[PDB]
Amino acid sequence: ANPLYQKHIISINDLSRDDLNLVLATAAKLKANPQPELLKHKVIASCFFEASTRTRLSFETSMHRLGASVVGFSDSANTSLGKKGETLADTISVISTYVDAIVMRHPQEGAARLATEFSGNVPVLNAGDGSNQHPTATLLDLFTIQETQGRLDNLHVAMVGDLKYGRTVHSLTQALAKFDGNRFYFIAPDALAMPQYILDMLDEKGIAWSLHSSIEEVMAEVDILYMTRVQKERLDPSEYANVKAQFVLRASDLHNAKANMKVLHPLPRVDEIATDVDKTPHAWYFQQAGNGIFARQALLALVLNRDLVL
Amino acid sequence: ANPLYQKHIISINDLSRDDLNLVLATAAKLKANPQPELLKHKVIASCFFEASTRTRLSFETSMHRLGASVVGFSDSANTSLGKKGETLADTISVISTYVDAIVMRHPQEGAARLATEFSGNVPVLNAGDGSNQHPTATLLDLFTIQETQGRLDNLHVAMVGDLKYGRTVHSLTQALAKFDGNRFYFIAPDALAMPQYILDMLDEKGIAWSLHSSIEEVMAEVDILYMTRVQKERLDPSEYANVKAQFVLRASDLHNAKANMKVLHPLPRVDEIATDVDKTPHAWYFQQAGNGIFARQALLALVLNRDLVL
Amino acid sequence: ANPLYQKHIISINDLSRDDLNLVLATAAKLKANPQPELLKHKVIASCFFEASTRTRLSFETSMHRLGASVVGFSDSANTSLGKKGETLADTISVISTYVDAIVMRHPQEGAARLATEFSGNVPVLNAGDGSNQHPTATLLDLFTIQETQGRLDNLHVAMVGDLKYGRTVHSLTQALAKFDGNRFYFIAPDALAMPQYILDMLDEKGIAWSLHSSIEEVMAEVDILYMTRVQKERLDPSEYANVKAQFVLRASDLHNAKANMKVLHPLPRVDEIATDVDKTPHAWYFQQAGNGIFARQALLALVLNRDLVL
Amino acid sequence: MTHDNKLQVEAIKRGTVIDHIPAQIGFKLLSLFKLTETDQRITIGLNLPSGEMGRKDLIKIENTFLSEDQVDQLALYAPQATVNRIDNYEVVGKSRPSLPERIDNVLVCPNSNCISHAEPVSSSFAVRKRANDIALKCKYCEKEFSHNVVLAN
Amino acid sequence: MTHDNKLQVEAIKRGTVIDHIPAQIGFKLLSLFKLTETDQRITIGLNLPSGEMGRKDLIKIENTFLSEDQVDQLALYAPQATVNRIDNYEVVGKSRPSLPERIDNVLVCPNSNCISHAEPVSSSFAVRKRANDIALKCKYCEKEFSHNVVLAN
Ligand SMILES: O=C(O)C[C@H](NC(=O)CP(=O)(O)O)C(=O)O
Ligand SMILES: O=C(O)C[C@H](NC(=O)CP(=O)(O)O)C(=O)O
Ligand SMILES: O=C(O)C[C@H](NC(=O)CP(=O)(O)O)C(=O)O
Ligand SMILES: [Zn+2]
Ligand SMILES: [Zn+2]
Repeated sequence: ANPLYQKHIISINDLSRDDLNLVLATAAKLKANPQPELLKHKVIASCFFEASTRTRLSFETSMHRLGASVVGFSDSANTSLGKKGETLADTISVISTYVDAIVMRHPQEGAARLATEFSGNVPVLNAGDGSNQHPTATLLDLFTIQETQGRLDNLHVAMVGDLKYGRTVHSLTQALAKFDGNRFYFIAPDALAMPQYILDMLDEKGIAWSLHSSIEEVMAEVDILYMTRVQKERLDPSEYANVKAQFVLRASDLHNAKANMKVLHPLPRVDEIATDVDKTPHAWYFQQAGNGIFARQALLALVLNRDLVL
Repeated sequence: ANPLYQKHIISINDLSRDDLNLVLATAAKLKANPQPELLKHKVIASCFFEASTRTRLSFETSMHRLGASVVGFSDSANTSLGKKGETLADTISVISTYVDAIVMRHPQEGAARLATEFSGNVPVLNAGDGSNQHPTATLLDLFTIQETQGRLDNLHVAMVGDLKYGRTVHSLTQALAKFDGNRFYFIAPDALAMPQYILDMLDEKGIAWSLHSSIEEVMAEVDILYMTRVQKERLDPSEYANVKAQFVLRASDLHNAKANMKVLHPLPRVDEIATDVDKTPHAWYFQQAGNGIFARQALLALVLNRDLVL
Repeated sequence: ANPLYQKHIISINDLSRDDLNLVLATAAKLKANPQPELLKHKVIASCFFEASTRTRLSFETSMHRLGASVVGFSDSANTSLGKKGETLADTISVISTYVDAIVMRHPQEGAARLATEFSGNVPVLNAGDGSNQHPTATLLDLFTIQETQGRLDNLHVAMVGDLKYGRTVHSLTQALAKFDGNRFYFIAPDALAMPQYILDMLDEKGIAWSLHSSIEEVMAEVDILYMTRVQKERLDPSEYANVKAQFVLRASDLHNAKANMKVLHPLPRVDEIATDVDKTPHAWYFQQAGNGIFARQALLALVLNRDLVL
Repeated sequence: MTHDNKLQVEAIKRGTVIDHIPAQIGFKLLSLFKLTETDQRITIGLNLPSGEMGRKDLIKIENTFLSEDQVDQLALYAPQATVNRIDNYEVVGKSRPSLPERIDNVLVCPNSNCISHAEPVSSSFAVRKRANDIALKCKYCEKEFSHNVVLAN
Repeated sequence: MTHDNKLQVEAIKRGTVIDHIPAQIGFKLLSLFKLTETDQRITIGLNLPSGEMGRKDLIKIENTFLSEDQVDQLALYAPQATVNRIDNYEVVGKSRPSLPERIDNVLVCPNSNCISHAEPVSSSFAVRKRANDIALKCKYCEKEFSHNVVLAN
């Protein structure tokens, strides 16, 4: 049985450099030679209690690419939890007696963790829980990062935007901290700064990080420019001053750009990345999006299939 | 004819030091020598297009005390400007063919000035225009400052709270700058700081003013502590971080205060003044409120009476 | 000074039998001998924080009949308590520095009592506080009962409808219990039964009272049939089963009624009294309404006049 | 002076000693009486035996003497209690809680629509022995409740 | 064998004796760990002196036995305190609260958007000696807080 078989995938904080490398290697093999019936006869629940376009659609497309079947809801409004006052615990209790695995996105932190406590033997894959974790996004970011830089060790990484609420940067920052020699540069407004627990984790492992007021202040020494969106829907009223993006990336800003440096964005982007960047050789967010298919097929293959894909 | 006979009271910036002194002197007389018929046969329009309790009620009460008739509306929802799309210019044009004077409070700065251009000979008294001017408020504050300090010169005055949106402090400051040797202390959040146009004026007149981050810094020097309410209805979403009162006055903070210092507030107060301050010799906001009757009778008397002999 | 001079009229429970008799006697005189200037130079605040037609209008009409000036608001939506978050205590504190008396109707029980603690020497007349007391209503009912029966003793009175939420019947009952030999008949749905605190009081005084499930049971014994409206705005969702009138009076049910029995109702009536009852010698609700002018002038006259000689 | 009847007994010079506190009430009075503030050698005895009376709680606070009202407010939560004023290891005054006419501040009116909640004023109820339970009338909404219901503040 | 200074009876057969609890703590420990909701005899001593332990606090629960689990959870409020195992008057055991790795059911996650507030689950925090203070990490939302901002029940 491979390491991640029947394992819950809630937080990157629970995985190891090994579990990640495994996922990516598998991701690369599946991208190379597809396996149409690997998950034949499996039924997966796709439960999104929060909005989604890529995560849900890529996830579900992946389930089909592997021959699995999909049941679920894209909005909780018509679930009994939405109209009959049912608790999340009971929802996950009955659901876990119908399907082989559960993929869920929820508006409250810890929702995925909560599910594992009532999912019996059925695994739970966290598609996003409030502002906490977002493992499968990170898994596709790493895949994309390695695909473009050749490695995941010793990289100069800049994360701009809402770091406080960006569940993507929370996961990603913890992932890259499991590898060596990665240099981090955080560019976010004060009210939306990276949480302490992440910075402490960084200090402990002796990883180097520094705050910067502008993109240009680091544009020359970054391999990956990870742009994020302001988590408008999660902001407190007292933070509405930061609803608009302070750091907008424009093509002209990529002049002193290291030739190998790519620009990433978990998406969706609002106005933090001008459309002109779209046709510069540095933009890679749409390629990145596409990789979600391989990283998500890989993840499903390992959790629902005992033997390391042959 | 007295200086103010038939004049429009729009902005304190249009009144001189002598005009102000004339209103205070008169207020003093009416407060001790009532004139129940001074305005018999006059009809005054009380037009409030925005909420009010003290200003409207005190104004209409003053009209009755002086024997005038009141006509008007406390909510524009049922005027034809509210349900039929009529402009403000037309509202003022017809209303001015019915009444002898117009008291008006409006949500947008400049509404009163505009009215004077459409009211013909009918004088307009500005009861408040957005965050601009609040003339009659300043008149009652001056009256109140003068009766508690016996002077309007060489006073140490501190203005606390939302100074940006506070029409009350905008008018009160331009007034006190018309007297000599007054020292201003401005304590407010950066976002709600005192407008620059008013400060340029203070400098222009060589008036001493300074900023402070706490009330405790100036408590033992002020003769008047002017507390204001955060103008929530006027705040910009990007300023919703300042709705909560930053500087709150409690009874304890009054220990090292001059024995003659009075705590003033235009009202209403939300949480900026603890109610325990109410029972101290310093609390004077309610006395200040009552003085609104005298300041406003005086104004009405001077504007609608060519010659006044009391 | 008369007994009521400057007193607060909050709860019938604070007035004695002689106080009530004084108001009725005076009402009798003013109804036959008008005093157009009895209150010349007084300004009264009419503050209704809840809907009203009879009470407010009759009260303000009475003020004008007596030569007083009226000031106030019929909707708290445009006061600063409504748009600025001001407490009721502060509203009453400043208003009381403007006017000579305060008439107030509020949605919460106890609002009037509270006002007396913040109004200084200014008397407060309770025009209705939630489902508690309705003093001036009871005064006009007493006046009306007395002029139709020539007495307030040994009357057979039936109170029908919502007795739980009816401040009208709460005050009317405590009043009639101050006289001798009155017999009460309570006809109401169990959920809207008469509060226990009032019944304990009836027993305490050895007053005869009984419950009945229909009007027909008592029709041939009552001198006064007091019909009430189901207090829908005060009902609890768990009581929405009683919004519809349970006991409806039609013209036919009046056949075996005493020739001298009058049908009373505080108004408005919804469906509890068929309009065909309107054309019968028994219908007296509208006469009762008109009597509100006399009962309320008397009260105002007695509270604002030290000595009254009519 | 002397030595109590039962075993585990605590001694003091001057202060108050509430005795006969009903079971599961001792720790409560300790709460809404803010006795735990006074850093004076306090002594609490929970679930002590009470002869034929079963089990009692008992509090002892040195150099502290209950307020001019607390004993009356103490009459509600524990009527059958006794407050001994002990000066110089001796009971220079023994008292029994008496129901006051009205009780102010500590209680919260059960009527939700009572104005006493929203506005800045101290509550107060008029106490009145009824038939076995104490009846409390709100100074504001004028409604009367059973102290049973009211003691859910 | 407590000490000496004016007598008063105070000794028990079996049970536990949490000793050396700092000031204004004995009350908290009584509430948090519901160490009072029991029929057993308890005798709380507040402020009673103890040398270096100037104004210490003391709690004695009769017939009640803690556990390495429980005792450790005290290391979060009264770390230095010593738990004495008294069996048959004889002090058969003597431990000291060491930092536990996780607190359950007691505290409440300060993050309002934490799933733990809505669903029927018990709270839980991983304990960690950050730097100056102890950091608490919610099992669910995964956010950490100074052991000081975290509240409980
Ligand atoms: O929305 C973001 O910017 C962050 C993150 N974005 C995504 O996962 C991409 P999607 O909403 O299309 O599934 C999320 O929380 O959904
Ligand atoms: O509203 C304030 O806080 C200050 C000032 N207050 C008043 O005028 C009191 P009112 O609105 O009761 O007449 C104003 O500008 O409206
Ligand atoms: O509303 C009722 O049915 C009874 C009574 N009715 C009135 O006061 C009539 P009005 O609201 O028109 O002044 C009341 O308590 O409000
Ligand atoms: Zn009440
Ligand atoms: Zn949490």
